[PDB]
Amino acid sequence: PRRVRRRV
Amino acid sequence: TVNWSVEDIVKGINSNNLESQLQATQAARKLLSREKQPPIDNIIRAGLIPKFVSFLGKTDCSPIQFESAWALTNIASGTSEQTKAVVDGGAIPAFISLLASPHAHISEQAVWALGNIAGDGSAFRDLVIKHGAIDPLLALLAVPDLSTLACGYLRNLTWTLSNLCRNKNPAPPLDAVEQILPTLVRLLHHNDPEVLADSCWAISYLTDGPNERIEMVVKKGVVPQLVKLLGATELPIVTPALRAIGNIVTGTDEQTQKVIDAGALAVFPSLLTNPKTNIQKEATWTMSNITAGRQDQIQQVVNHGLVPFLVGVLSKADFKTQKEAAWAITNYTSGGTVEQIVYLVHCGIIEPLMNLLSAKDTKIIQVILDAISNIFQAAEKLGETEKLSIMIEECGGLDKIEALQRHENESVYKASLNLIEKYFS
Repeated sequence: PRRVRRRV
Repeated sequence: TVNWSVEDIVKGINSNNLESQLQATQAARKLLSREKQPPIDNIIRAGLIPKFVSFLGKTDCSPIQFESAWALTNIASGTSEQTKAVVDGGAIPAFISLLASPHAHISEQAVWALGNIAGDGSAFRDLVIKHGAIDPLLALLAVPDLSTLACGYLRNLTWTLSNLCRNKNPAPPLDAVEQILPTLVRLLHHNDPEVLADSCWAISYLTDGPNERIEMVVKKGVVPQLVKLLGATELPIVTPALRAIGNIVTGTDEQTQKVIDAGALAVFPSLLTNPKTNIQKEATWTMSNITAGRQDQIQQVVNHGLVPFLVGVLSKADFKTQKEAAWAITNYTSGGTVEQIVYLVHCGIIEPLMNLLSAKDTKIIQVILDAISNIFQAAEKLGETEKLSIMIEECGGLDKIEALQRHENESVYKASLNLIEKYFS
């Protein structure tokens, strides 16, 4: 599993 | 710059007018920032990633550094293939250079972008490390008091550092972990709930490995702080704190002892009755790796009144929690004294044990049959096997044990018959 965050 | 077409963004970025490029890049950022289906693949297929990466180095136009950093961050938040496209465009060294930017909102975006890249997996994590990201990242946290840093800024740095601690096969380089750990310990004592949660996640990753990895964490003295965070009211803190404590007690008995010495057992009445299923499951899993230790450690579990709580979760809980409880009992009966095993029966372990032989799970049956044998073995050294046989019969356990002579799996039926011919015959 991957741990990424999009900035909205 | 709201709702441009991708084609309009391309003509702006190809204009070789720096200001036209800035406005097109901002337009792309806003496209990539929308909730519904950001057109990441369209942006990639338009060939814009190398242009964005080139814009990261335009130190005399800081707005286009920020807009392209934000745009690339959101591309890197997509699929593994979309993160790969960002890496393939040379973004890693460019983002690391941006960590030295005098503009806090720009270095923050670089921190975020590298966190996304590292968060893809161990290969990109180690590649980010090889490009030298750790020294500039840690330098941003070299202040006497973390409280003087901006809240969002500090949270992004903590999250990215935790991604550098994340993943196995392989685990992060030993020397990278040693380099990061002192800063992690400091974030683990900070008073912001989100920093604490991500710090605990990082510690939970670092303790998810062999005993040497666990030792690295334990010798920094973080266990007492982990135990304190175990008692926090915020579920996003308790969850990683409990996972870290659970990982540590998979190590040696001396490592497990540090958890006990720090007072962790006093939190487990709450954890083993916690309303969130996963907390109960992970607390019972942790207990099973403590009852697998030395008899003086089993005795600490007894002294803290935790056997009735194990009887409780065995009696009623989510089935996955009940299976961890079964393991905890077998480990307890395997290593415990006769006195300790007697106490277990006196607390009422037999009936909820028997009821779980009804379960459509072959290995929990194996686990329970093992525990019954271990309890009988202690009953023979007392000459009290008849009293136990009566107990097992009175609650319907004998009916279930004999039904399992009919069981498909091989050592379920062999073990169930050995029980009956040895104690019920």
